[PDB]
Amino acid sequence: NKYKRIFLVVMDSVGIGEAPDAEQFGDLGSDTIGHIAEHMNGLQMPNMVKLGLGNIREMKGISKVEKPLGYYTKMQEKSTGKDTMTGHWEIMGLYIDTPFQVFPEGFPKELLDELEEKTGRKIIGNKPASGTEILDELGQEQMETGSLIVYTSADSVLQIAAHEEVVPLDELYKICKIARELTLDEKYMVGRVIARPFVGEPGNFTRTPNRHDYALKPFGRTVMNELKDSDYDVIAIGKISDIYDGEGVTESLRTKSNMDGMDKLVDTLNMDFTGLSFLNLVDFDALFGHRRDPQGYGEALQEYDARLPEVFAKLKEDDLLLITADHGNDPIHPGTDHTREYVPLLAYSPSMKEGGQELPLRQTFADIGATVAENFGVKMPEYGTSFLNEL
Ligand SMILES: [Mn+2]
Ligand SMILES: [Mn+2]
Ligand SMILES: [Mn+2]
Repeated sequence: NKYKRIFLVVMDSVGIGEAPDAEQFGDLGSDTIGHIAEHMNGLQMPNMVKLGLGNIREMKGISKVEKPLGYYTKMQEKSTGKDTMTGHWEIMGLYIDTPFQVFPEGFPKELLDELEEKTGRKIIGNKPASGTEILDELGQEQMETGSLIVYTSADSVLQIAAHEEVVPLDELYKICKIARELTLDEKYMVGRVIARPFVGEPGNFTRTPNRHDYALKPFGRTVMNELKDSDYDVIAIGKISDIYDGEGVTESLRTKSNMDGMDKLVDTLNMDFTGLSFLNLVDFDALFGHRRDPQGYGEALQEYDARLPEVFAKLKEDDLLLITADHGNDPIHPGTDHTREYVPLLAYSPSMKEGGQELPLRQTFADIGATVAENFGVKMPEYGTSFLNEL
């Protein structure tokens, strides 16, 4: 193996400017890092700069350097959708024709009608909402009527809330499995069905730890599957395991924040493994992009950058570090949805003694999977062109 360990970091939703097909998605003008850099009056990201972020594209506070630490370029998304599953599935060697849907106006009547017909229960709510808002609004009616609170977020999810003392857990889970079958339909294609059980009384409702998720498996066997099948380590950090429904994962580390995510990356740097360490830093997307909060997003980016020098210090000669994103989510953009953007790509190993150079633009996110697969000598994915030999 050219590299004994590869650390792949997805900075979730950290896009680097509208893609060539951005207009199809109503994403003209979108620019995640660039708009944040403008809002911050110059983003402070000196370590990403040293890696060559500005060499990809110069933005306010983010300048090109003469001798970047590693190689740099950006990636274009080939799959139809701009959702998380699509992006991560593509990263790991797939092509996804059928996009996952989001529901800012609630779910179609046809879907809810069939869910009622199959469960024998009424559905109330049907809108984007946080767990707190929806329970305070409809938790009491739920208790009194035995109906299901169906809701969504800004992402591709269908959430079903029911009081544990009115609707038994096992019944909620069966109901969610029914919902999961019905949403395997391109008209209503949801990334994840989530059981949201809760307890308490009006004005004092709390969601319980008895949450269960029903995800779809990736539409094909991934590079992670092949690594795992060839006895390599695949260490998933944060929401990575969930995103792939555990496929190809040998170990999973749960995280609570971006800083916690970097702590777990550091933990894996301290592990004697051979294979892939795969982190998702989700806060950018969940807390800032979807909430159209450029200030929070800017701060989170700076907090993330400040953690990087410790990572640089722990990388060995036969380690490779990959930093990318899975789509854009421009916090100065209409609506609550993601943005169709190029993603940055930085590829760094301390073995790169004279620094890096520009890579050709990656025409699919699967170039990452392909590079990973070639490095470890496993079956190459159907999609993607490895840049391993360029490094
Ligand atoms: Mn848009
Ligand atoms: Mn994402
Ligand atoms: Mn999202």
